[PDB]
Parts: sequence; structure tokens; C-alpha cells
Amino acid sequence: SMILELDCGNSLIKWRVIEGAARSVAGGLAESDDALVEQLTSQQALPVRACRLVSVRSEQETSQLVARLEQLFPVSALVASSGKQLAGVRNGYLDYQRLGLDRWLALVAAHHLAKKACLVIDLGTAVTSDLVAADGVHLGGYICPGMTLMRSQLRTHTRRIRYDDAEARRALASLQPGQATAEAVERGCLLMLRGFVREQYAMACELLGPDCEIFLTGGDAELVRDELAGARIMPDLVFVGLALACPIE
Amino acid sequence: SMILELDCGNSLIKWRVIEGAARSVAGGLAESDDALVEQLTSQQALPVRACRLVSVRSEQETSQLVARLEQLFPVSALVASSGKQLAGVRNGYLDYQRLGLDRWLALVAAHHLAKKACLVIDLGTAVTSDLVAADGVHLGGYICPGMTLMRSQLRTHTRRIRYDDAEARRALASLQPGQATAEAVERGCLLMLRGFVREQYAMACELLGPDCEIFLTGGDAELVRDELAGARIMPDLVFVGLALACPIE
Ligand SMILES: CC(C)(CO)[C@@H](O)C(=O)NCCC(=O)O
Ligand SMILES: CC(C)(CO)[C@@H](O)C(=O)NCCC(=O)O
Repeated sequence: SMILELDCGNSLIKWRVIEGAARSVAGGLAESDDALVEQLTSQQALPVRACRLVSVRSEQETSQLVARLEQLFPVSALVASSGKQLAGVRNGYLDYQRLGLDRWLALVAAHHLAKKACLVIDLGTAVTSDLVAADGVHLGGYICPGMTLMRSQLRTHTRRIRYDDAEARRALASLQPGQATAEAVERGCLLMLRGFVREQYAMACELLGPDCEIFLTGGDAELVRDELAGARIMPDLVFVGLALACPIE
Repeated sequence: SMILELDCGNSLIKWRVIEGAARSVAGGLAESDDALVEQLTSQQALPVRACRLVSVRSEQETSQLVARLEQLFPVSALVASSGKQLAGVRNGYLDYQRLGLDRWLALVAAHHLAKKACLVIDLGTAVTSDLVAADGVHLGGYICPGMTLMRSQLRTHTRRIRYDDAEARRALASLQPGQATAEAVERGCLLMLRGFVREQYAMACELLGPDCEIFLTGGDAELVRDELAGARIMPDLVFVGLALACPIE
């Protein structure tokens, strides 16, 4: 029997099916629930018998998804929930229930793996960064927009900024001053992202020491990884935390 | 005989009335044409006999605004336009007509004043940065969201991000890790802004030399000026450029 795992975001839903402890045998990114069902439909031949997920969407939307999943596979989905502590890590928010569960599971997984102080940055649709002391105490974190959100707002929600995906991709071949809109926007936003990452490293050095472990996750982690040569890039970091939050078998 | 000057952005319209060559005697920030007309007719009437403006809004929106102004004041409004060259400065965009006029006028004004290599950063609704070589050749630039745009896109991204201005203002009293949503977002976004500024300073040092002049403008220049002690903060930089683009009397 295999396990279906999901990371439900506001814009995207990341899923994977694992064999054994954590061997992924299938997965993908869905921009919509219908797209998800379609994706899970083509891989409906896999012997899925368990399910766990983390979500930052409304409780109602998460329930609709859970019910939807329990209709595609013979499972009783486990859903991660807020907590003051998990796996030796203490939630650092004044109101523990306010901390995004995606941030929570990622930072818990990070400390669980490092057993040292660490900086955890998720470069996704939105960007999040959290710091955890060596003793497992979450210091708190930050939230800011990611490339996807910045591009969308400037490209459609402003009046004179227009360019397609092809020129958007070619624009990141250099970070020098742009001589066309796509270049100015893509490079500007990436420099903003890279600058934020450096600010985070500086903050981590001051509060955690220059010996802290650095964890990067999210689809845009590759865009900033050269900035921190020793950083651990872990695409499935949140799923590691999901396993700790929702143990199975 | 005074001059009414305006800078029409995508979210706000900044205006000022000047006496003589450039002495500002009145001004404000309007969120709409109506709010502008309100601001222009609420204070004691001034002898406005000329008007010039720069706009990055659509031509129809601009013509619409001009119609209002020409009815409110006995003037024939001058509207800035794209150019390959102005006041000894050469446009660096491959298609000169695609460069935002606000960016163009600000960078031209900067070089006009310095007659040296310049880094020009506007920290406003949106953030723009342009570099100009000592010989007046615009190298190109960048575009990113400003504090208001970052907050806005995050607000639109998730209903989980909602808080008062009071809470928002209190949150910026420190850049340490946030322990509440307001702190995480405001501090995260500010660190992204501050990080972008440092990336810009590094790019300028590399391409223009360590001795380049730095100009900061925009309402949020206050949030980052501590990073560049020797920077020249000029709130009305774009208007210096407007005077060059649209000379009067
Ligand atoms: C910020 C997001 C949307 C990023 O996925 C998520 O972590 C979230 O909904 N957080 C709740 C607000 C907070 O973490 O302060
Ligand atoms: C980036 C803005 C919106 C800032 O006001 C403006 O400069 C603009 O509409 N520029 C056009 C696109 C460009 O400058 O590449």
C-alpha cells in the first residue's frame, strides 16, 4: 500500500505518491482542483491506501478537497493542524494558530533534520522565511511575495507593463540593467528576491550564529541557490514535516 | 503666474504648484481624478497660468485628465513624451517608446544635476531603478513592486493576511523575526525592499564605479536611506525632469 501526500496552497496544489517510507513514484503540480483530479486520475492505477495533507486554504475548501480525494482513492485522509510544539520544536507565534501550516511543517522538518539552529526559506508563489534556535525554539519569521505574484501583479494589474512567457524566460539570462520591459521586471524582481535572501542570511548570522544550517525549498530555490553555496535545497521539505505531523503505519 | 505640475502614476497622482523656476508652494497626492480636483479646489486659489505633466496612464485617461485641468485653469497643458535624448541624456531602451516616462524624466534629471554616473531609485507605489553612465548614456533599469504593491498582492493572494494600519506601523519598529502575521509581512516586505537597494548599490559599484552618485526619490525613500548615507534624497526629482521635457515661458 502506498501513501498520497498533498501540499495545498492558494494558487497551487503539489502532490506525490510514496512507496515505503518516502520513495516518490509519481507527483505533480495542479493549478486547479479539476487539474488535480485529472492528474490523480491518470495515476489511479497505483495502490494508494493512505493519505495525508497540509493546507493553507480555507477550512471549507480543504474539506471539499479531502472529500474529493476520499472518492478517488480508498483512504481516510489525515490533515495537519496547528500546534504549540511538534517533534521537539516550539511554535514561535504569539498565537500559534495563526502561523501558516506550510511554514510550520517546513521549519519543524528542518530542525528535526539538522538538530541545530537553522534558517528556512521557501521560494514559492509567496516567499516565507523562518528561523529556529538550536534548542528547537522557533524565533518567528517573514512573509513576502514570490516571483509568480510579483510578475502577475505588474504584468496584468498595471497599465503599460506587457510581455509574454518566452521573453520572460530569456530575460533572466543576465541581471544587468534591463533595456526592455521584460528585462527590467524579471531582473528587478529576481534581484529583489536575491537581496531578500541575503538579508535573511545576515539576520540568521546575527541571531543564530554563522554556523546555522540553511534550508531552501520551493520552485524558485534554484534561482537563488548560488547565493548560499552550502545551503540544503530540499524540494519536498514540507512533506518531511507532514510525515512528522501525520504519522502513518 | 505660477505653474501646476503633475506626475500621474498607476495608483496615485502627485501634484505641486511652483512659483518662479522651481519653488514649490502647494501640492499633494491624490488617489483619483476626483480626489485631485478636490485637492486643487479646497485650498486658497493660486494664480495658475501654465501646466505641464508626465503620465504613465493610458493616453485616453491622460487626455481625460487634461480636459478637466484645462477647464479648471486657464491653461493649455503640456504633456511629456518619449524621446531618444533629453538634456544630454540618451535613452537606453531598445525601443525608446517603451520606457516609462516617469523613469525617463527622473533619470534624465539625475544626470542633468550630477553630470556624473548615477544610480536612480524611486521607492514608491512601484519601485524603479535606473543607471546612467558618466557620459549620459542610460544603461537600462529595473522594475519591482513597492511596499503598497507587495501588501496588495499578498492581501489578494490569501484572506489570511489582513490587519490594521496601526498594527502595520507598529510592526516596522523592528526587523527581527515576526511572531504575528502583521510583523512577518511588513518586516518581510521591508527586508525585500532594503535587500533590493543593496543589490542596486552593488550593481552600480560594478558598472559605474564606487564613486557614482546615488539619487533616491519616492515616498518610501525614508525606509532605506540609512543604507546609503551619502545618497541624495530628492522628493521632486521627476519634476526636475518634467521642466526639462516641457519648458515653459
Ligand atoms: C503566507 C502563506 C500564504 C504562504 O503560503 C501561508 O504561510 C499562510 O497562509 N500563513 C498564515 C499567516 C502567517 O503565517 O502569519
Ligand atoms: C513601471 C511603472 C509602472 C512605474 O510607474 C512605469 O515606469 C511604466 O508603466 N513603465 C513602462 C514599462 C517600462 O518602463 O519598461
